[PDB]
Amino acid sequence: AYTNSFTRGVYYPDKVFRSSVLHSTQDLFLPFFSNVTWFHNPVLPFNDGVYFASTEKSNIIRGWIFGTTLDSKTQSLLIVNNATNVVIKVCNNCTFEYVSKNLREFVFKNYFKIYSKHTPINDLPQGFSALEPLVDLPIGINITRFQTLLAAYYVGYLQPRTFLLKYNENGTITDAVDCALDPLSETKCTLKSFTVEKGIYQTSNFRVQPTESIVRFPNKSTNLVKNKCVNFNFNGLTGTGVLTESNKKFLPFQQFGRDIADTTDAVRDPQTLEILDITPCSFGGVSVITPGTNTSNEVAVLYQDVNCTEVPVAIHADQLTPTWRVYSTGSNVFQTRAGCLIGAEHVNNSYECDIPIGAGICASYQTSQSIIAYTMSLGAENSVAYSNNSIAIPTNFTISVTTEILPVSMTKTSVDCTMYICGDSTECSNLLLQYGSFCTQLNRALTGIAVEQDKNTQEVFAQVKQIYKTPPIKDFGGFNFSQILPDPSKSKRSFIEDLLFNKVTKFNGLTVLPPLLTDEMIAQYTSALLAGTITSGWTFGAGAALQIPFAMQMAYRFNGIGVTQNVLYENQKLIANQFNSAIGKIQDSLSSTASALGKLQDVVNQNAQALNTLVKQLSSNFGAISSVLNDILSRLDPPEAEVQIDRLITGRLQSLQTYVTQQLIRAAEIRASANLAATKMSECVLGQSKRVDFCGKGYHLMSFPQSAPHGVVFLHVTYVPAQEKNFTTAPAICHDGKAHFPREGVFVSNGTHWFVTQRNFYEPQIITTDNTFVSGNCDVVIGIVNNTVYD
Amino acid sequence: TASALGKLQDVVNQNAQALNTLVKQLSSNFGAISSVLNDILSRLDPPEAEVQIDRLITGRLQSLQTYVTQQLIRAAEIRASANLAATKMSECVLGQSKRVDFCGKGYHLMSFPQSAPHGVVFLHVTYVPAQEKNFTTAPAICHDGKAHFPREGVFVSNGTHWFVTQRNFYEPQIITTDNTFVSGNCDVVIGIVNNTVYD
Amino acid sequence: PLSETKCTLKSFTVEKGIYQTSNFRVQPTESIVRFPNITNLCPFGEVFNATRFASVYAWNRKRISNCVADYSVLYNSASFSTFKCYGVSPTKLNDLCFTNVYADSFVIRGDEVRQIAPGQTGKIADYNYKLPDDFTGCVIAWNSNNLDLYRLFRKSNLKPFERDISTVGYQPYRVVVLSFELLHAPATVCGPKKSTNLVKNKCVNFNFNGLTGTGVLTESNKKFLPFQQFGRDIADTTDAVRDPQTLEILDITPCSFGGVSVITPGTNTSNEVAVLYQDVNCTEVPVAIHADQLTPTWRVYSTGSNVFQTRAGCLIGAEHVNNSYECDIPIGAGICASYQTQSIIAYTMSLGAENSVAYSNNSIAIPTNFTISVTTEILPVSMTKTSVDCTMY
Amino acid sequence: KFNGLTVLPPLLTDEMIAQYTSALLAGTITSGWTFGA
Amino acid sequence: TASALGKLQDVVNQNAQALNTLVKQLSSNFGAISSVLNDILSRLDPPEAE
Ligand SMILES: *[C@@H]1O[C@H](CO)[C@@H](O)[C@H](O)[C@H]1NC(C)=O
Ligand SMILES: *[C@@H]1O[C@H](CO)[C@@H](O)[C@H](O)[C@H]1NC(C)=O
Ligand SMILES: *[C@@H]1O[C@H](CO)[C@@H](O)[C@H](O)[C@H]1NC(C)=O
Ligand SMILES: *[C@@H]1O[C@H](CO)[C@@H](O)[C@H](O)[C@H]1NC(C)=O
Ligand SMILES: *[C@@H]1O[C@H](CO)[C@@H](O)[C@H](O)[C@H]1NC(C)=O
Ligand SMILES: *[C@@H]1O[C@H](CO)[C@@H](O)[C@H](O)[C@H]1NC(C)=O
Ligand SMILES: *[C@@H]1O[C@H](CO)[C@@H](O)[C@H](O)[C@H]1NC(C)=O
Ligand SMILES: *[C@@H]1O[C@H](CO)[C@@H](O)[C@H](O)[C@H]1NC(C)=O
Ligand SMILES: *[C@@H]1O[C@H](CO)[C@@H](O)[C@H](O)[C@H]1NC(C)=O
Ligand SMILES: *[C@@H]1O[C@H](CO)[C@@H](O)[C@H](O)[C@H]1NC(C)=O
Ligand SMILES: *[C@@H]1O[C@H](CO)[C@@H](O)[C@H](O)[C@H]1NC(C)=O
Ligand SMILES: *[C@@H]1O[C@H](CO)[C@@H](O)[C@H](O)[C@H]1NC(C)=O
Ligand SMILES: *[C@@H]1O[C@H](CO)[C@@H](O)[C@H](O)[C@H]1NC(C)=O
Ligand SMILES: *[C@@H]1O[C@H](CO)[C@@H](O)[C@H](O)[C@H]1NC(C)=O
Ligand SMILES: *[C@@H]1O[C@H](CO)[C@@H](O)[C@H](O)[C@H]1NC(C)=O
Ligand SMILES: *[C@@H]1O[C@H](CO)[C@@H](O)[C@H](O)[C@H]1NC(C)=O
Ligand SMILES: *[C@@H]1O[C@H](CO)[C@@H](O)[C@H](O)[C@H]1NC(C)=O
Ligand SMILES: *[C@@H]1O[C@H](CO)[C@@H](O)[C@H](O)[C@H]1NC(C)=O
Ligand SMILES: *[C@@H]1O[C@H](CO)[C@@H](O)[C@H](O)[C@H]1NC(C)=O
Repeated sequence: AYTNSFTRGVYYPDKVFRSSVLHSTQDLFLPFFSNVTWFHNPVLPFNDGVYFASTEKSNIIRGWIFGTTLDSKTQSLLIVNNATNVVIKVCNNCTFEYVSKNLREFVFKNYFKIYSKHTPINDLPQGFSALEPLVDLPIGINITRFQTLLAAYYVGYLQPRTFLLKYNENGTITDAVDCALDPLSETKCTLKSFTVEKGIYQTSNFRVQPTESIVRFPNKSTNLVKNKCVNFNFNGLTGTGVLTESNKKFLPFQQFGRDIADTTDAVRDPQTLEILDITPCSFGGVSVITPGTNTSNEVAVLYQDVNCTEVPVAIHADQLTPTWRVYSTGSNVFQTRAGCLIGAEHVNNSYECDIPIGAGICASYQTSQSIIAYTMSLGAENSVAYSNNSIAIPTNFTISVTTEILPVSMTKTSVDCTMYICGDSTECSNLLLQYGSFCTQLNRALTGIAVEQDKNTQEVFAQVKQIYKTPPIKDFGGFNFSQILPDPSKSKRSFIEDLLFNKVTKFNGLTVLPPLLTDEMIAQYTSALLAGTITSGWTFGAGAALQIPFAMQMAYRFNGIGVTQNVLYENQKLIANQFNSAIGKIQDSLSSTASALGKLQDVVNQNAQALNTLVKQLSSNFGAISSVLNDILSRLDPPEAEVQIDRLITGRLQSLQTYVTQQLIRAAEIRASANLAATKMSECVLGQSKRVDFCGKGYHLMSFPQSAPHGVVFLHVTYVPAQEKNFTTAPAICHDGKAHFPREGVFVSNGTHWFVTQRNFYEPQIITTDNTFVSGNCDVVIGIVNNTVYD
Repeated sequence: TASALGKLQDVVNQNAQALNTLVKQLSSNFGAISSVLNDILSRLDPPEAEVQIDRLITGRLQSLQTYVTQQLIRAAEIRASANLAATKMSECVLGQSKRVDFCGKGYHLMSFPQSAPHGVVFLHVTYVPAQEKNFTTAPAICHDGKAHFPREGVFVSNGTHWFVTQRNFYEPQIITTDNTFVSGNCDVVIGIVNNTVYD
Repeated sequence: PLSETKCTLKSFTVEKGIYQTSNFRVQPTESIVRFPNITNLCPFGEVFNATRFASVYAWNRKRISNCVADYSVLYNSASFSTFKCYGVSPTKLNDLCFTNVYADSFVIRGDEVRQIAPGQTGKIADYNYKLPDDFTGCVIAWNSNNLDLYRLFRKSNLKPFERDISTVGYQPYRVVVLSFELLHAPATVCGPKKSTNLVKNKCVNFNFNGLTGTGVLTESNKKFLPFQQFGRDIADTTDAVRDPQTLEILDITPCSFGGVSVITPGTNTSNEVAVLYQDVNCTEVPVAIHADQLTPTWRVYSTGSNVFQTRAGCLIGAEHVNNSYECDIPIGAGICASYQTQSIIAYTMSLGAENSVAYSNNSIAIPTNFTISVTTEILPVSMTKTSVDCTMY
Repeated sequence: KFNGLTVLPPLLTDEMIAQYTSALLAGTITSGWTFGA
Repeated sequence: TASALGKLQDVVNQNAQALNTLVKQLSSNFGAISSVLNDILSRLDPPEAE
């Protein structure tokens, strides 16, 4: 009888307290969802370590016996528990002695370590319970078999498997992940987290192992094997690859062929005058494609650059868990240009890309729900009804507000060079003094980056000479502006600014310098810019601020984009309502989703990852006897302590140099982004921009700035036509033998009558010498149309 | 003012300091018994001179790599600055720019180039209003039940009379059909006022 | 501080600004050694003075724990021909504390004496007795010709620390190897080091079972399990330690440190400076700046009436001013410093003159005049074409 | 690919890039800047 | 003509040259007595092979 072990049998790997930390350890652990034999007397082998489970209340089981032969000729160990006493012996010829409804778990491993746990239960239960160490017997005995002294118990065997342990605030293990259970758990272990976001993650490395070794010597030699990755040995040079027939013709005195980069590609075998190619056997990456962890646990596996029929072989599929073997076969394979994709159903339909794979292939979690792989769709097919006498003219419009987010600055991290490399060590400092001024160079570069961050922030935000305030009367012609104007009733930031700020959320020589401008000052600058823009248009940026009603400012903007002011003057209420609705939609989207500020989240995550890597680089030996400078100094003499300290110094100096170089490149990127943001605030906010798609999609009317953690957000108010109608158009109108052309507009016809209308809004007008101008005769213009012109 | 050209002097100082650090890096032992190849070779046999020379080679190669990486980053920054300068020469100098604050504060009239050590200097001539006056304004004018809007400018009032003026300079004009156009009626415009339009 | 700034800048003239000159550090005040109170003398007599030693192919092994070893007698004894230690220095045995000791004793020939070392091969060093490449211990060899079997061969080379039993320079030399266990475990075999008292809330140099360090020891409320001896943080660094003599958990906080910046105007203007101690309270500034070991001029910038606590650190030597002006020398968190009536003043930077535009729905401001302004813009274009001959360099 | 070197294919194929450019050309020819606005 | 599209060809050449240099760097001894890992392992002892 076999029973599923669920996820039980996890003990404490070491005696080190940990709290609120995810720690990955490598030791002998019971595999998750394994099979344990159920005995309902028998002698069983020990292997590496034994997990014992008992479900009893009457305490039938009393002890254990361990050994090899269990009858003389060796030492056998024995444990017996009676009443409130426990006796352990290695018996005579005794060399050791020790005296010290219910589910009891025990773990025995070889020094003999015994971990124990006791729980109440009401059929192995489903749950988690860590095992605290209880017994450590200094025996040094070889055990390969054991038996139980007494009616039902479970026996399982431990294996060398890596686990990711989760510690709570009180130091008790709550959850764990078996890194070799399935691709999802491997992804969790690689990400060092229990939650995985949607996407593709490169987790593993796949390589074909050699199957046999062949040696060929000229007249101890073996027979050559073709079409198999083998460990060959021709003459004097060794290698691993696949030997196949080749059409190359070597010269009689030549034995090997080299590629352009000094790489051997063909070899002539010594026994026979034959040339064999050498191709490396398959290798590549193994990536896991998953949706959100809380969405589904289904995953797909992609093996880059491998034939899809050789995936099961050379991946040790037979040596992996049965859970992983699902992702090697199953008639659900798909050979793409990137590689063989297993676990995703191929769909002939095309949708928008969700998770890219390569060569136009995308995967998604769509309909039962399963992973589907398809070819990405470039968009909706369209065909413009083009003709030489038809024009489409809009009759309505929509006011749309879009959002753009740009990073501006970073966190000013300052790394104490000497404290990081040789912290609290005079000998280490003296040894480091021989390396010149690398340390001063690193400090200077970091200081330059820190100053550049403040320069970026000042350039982006400090663009207004004075501080402007909105009047107490907010009669702005129907426009609300209350969502973006500052709220003094509470850090006097606006509602949207608060949403943005809430959306995004010191030792070994590492420090963080505060920015020169505080969030309150940045909010003050943004409020001044908003007040100036609302009250004076672009006059505040051109010079002294000149007040103007907001309706007249919007009329200015429409005239600038090419629409007459009357459109605003008798569509004012509709335009104001559309603007208010757009602002409300922006607020709702910001309050709902959290991926809008991913541009700033990426910068924060990159900086945090770099800092964490720098911190973790201090635990490496770099070839030394230990990674602790104090331990090296207290253990070794100066003649050898110097060598160990030199190794550590070289490693840590290399780590610091790498960190500084990466920080410099990232700072260059952030400075470019800050320059772009400064230009956008100068052009979109302080004026009206005619550049296409610079200040959002559509005809840009205006823009509003907001401050976000280490960045600026632009709300781009634009004009977009909505409904269009067909009309018949003519390049010119012939009235009295002279061609007529419109001053500003197009000629259109509803079927019987001809009018002149503006480009971006349908407004027919009587053709008149005030609307048109005369130029030339009617015999030159192609497509002229006879009509009359009013006078 | 001596510190007017600090942008170019910063580049000069950075390059000079990098070169000075690279030169001073030759005085470091890097773990060897001495920083002089000639002294090492004259004092020691090839078996140990090899170790000393290897230490010196490693140190000096690391110094060169650091210097070259810093120089590459600085060169990329200078290339970005040169591209910006070329764009400014094309737009501000060879034409009139409508971009705000691209060619100086104010309404950019024109610009002049001058040379400087490893740099270019732009003298931006711009227009800036100086003195401003208050006026009463209306969105449109009612004359005969029809709304009149200015062709180019705004309506202003000195207290009793209504004129039409351009945006950036006060120049009152008689409100006529030459500078006003008719569109719509008087019942829809918000804030319309009553006046006369001369024919 | 001004002369220190000059020394760091390698110049006799210092431009106006704030410069990073030196570093802040609190020196330890007390030395703490805490060892278990074990009076059991470690029994090395049964290992060293034993009359009968087993053969080389059946080398005798003994395990030592729960004792206070004294290697000074063995080191000072002249009865040992050679005493070679590899992972630990001979003189640091008296100070270091181990967990377990393995004593392996046998008898070999003088030629094979040199073969008892890591990374060695031979008749005995490869087919009879092996040592790990990272062996940590000491080998003691001495002749016994005046005081008082080799294996031929086998199938292959036995793995280190494995014993298999199946089926002039010629004088006998007794060889005893003491291998120390350095695994992650509570220390058990210590040396004869006298323990001291325990002091808290002080920057001290502690020593818990050989775990050297420096920091401030404070009582913590961590829920340590009975088998847990110490704790680690997110960065895998020691955070709490259990007292070897008392079931008490002590939190370790490293002694205070930070940066020291000097804010000065031009030397042509004034010789007065201000000092900023980054990320530290103003209470610990004088006690750790070594003022009573520094020059009398350095004592001025350690205390005084002009002490300002800012978000960027503690500012000493600058007078706080309620008014706000344009920034002159930045400090952090909106704080700026300047040289004005003169002395160094610290204030909050001003963002500009306040203004309110007289907005209304029927009023417009129109210019009547204008001005023509010419402004200067400077952009770098190129650098110096420097080529360095790497081979000749 | 001999010593751990791999070349990942681009997500967008040459045919897809050509389709983008053809759509842009068709929109420009038959509509002007209205398709972009 | 032939030099019209040199901008893209320069990028291709730079990438190819960088890859070629990276692969070619595997033939250098870097101070060791041999550049072949298998030869070093089969010819030296672990104390020096390390
Ligand atoms: C492992 O256990 C499961 C569940 O009890 C069972 O279905 C399966 O047959 C077992 N495996 C073997 C090899 O018996
Ligand atoms: C324990 O003894 C068995 C029986 O010969 C043997 O096969 C095994 O290798 C031994 N294990 C150890 C660690 O000595
Ligand atoms: C942790 O300890 C605290 C004691 O303050 C207790 O309230 C809490 O329930 C404990 N949590 C767990 C998971 O044991
Ligand atoms: C080597 O010996 C084999 C024996 O069968 C023979 O076939 C082959 O031709 C020989 N090659 C040379 C080069 O002598
Ligand atoms: C996402 O997954 C985490 C992990 O359990 C869960 O706590 C969270 O509620 C999930 N999100 C949603 C919206 O359900
Ligand atoms: C992969 O293996 C199949 C085996 O049927 C073979 O036909 C094919 O040529 C191989 N290569 C590719 C790229 O499919
Ligand atoms: C999917 O499309 C391919 C064309 O490449 C076709 O051969 C196949 O029959 C289609 N499958 C289905 C289920 O329609
Ligand atoms: C334009 O659309 C709005 C709604 O978006 C609608 O209320 C209005 O009536 C439309 N105008 C015309 C002329 O159709
Ligand atoms: C603006 O919108 C708010 C709701 O967001 C509303 O309470 C208010 O009355 C509106 N008008 C003004 C002038 O604030
Ligand atoms: C204009 O006419 C074409 C063809 O008659 C038609 O496809 C198109 O939809 C029409 N436009 C509108 C706005 O209806
Ligand atoms: C448009 O083209 C058609 C031919 O397709 C031609 O008959 C007609 O005259 C043309 N009209 C104009 C206005 O060019
Ligand atoms: C316009 O009138 C307001 C109302 O007090 C005043 O504040 C402002 O200074 C006036 N404008 C000018 C240019 O004087
Ligand atoms: C301006 O607002 C006032 C309300 O205080 C109103 O009476 C007046 O008609 C408005 N004038 C214009 C031109 O909007
Ligand atoms: C006995 O052991 C002691 C160490 O305490 C040593 O000094 C002495 O030489 C030993 N006796 C002999 C005969 O070696
Ligand atoms: C000796 O150490 C024990 C802990 O092992 C402690 O309880 C006891 O108080 C100590 N006694 C003295 C005198 O130090
Ligand atoms: C200091 O400044 C004054 C002008 O205020 C100048 O005359 C003098 O030469 C300067 N000192 C030096 C050493 O240059
Ligand atoms: C000063 O000490 C207090 C507690 O006494 C604590 O906030 C922190 O350690 C220090 N504060 C600052 C701002 O450095
Ligand atoms: C002036 O400074 C003192 C000293 O901190 C402070 O208590 C007081 O509130 C300040 N006065 C004003 C008006 O800020
Ligand atoms: C305009 O300003 C200039 C000086 O810049 C002055 O000479 C001129 O009289 C002013 N004109 C008016 C109308 O105020």
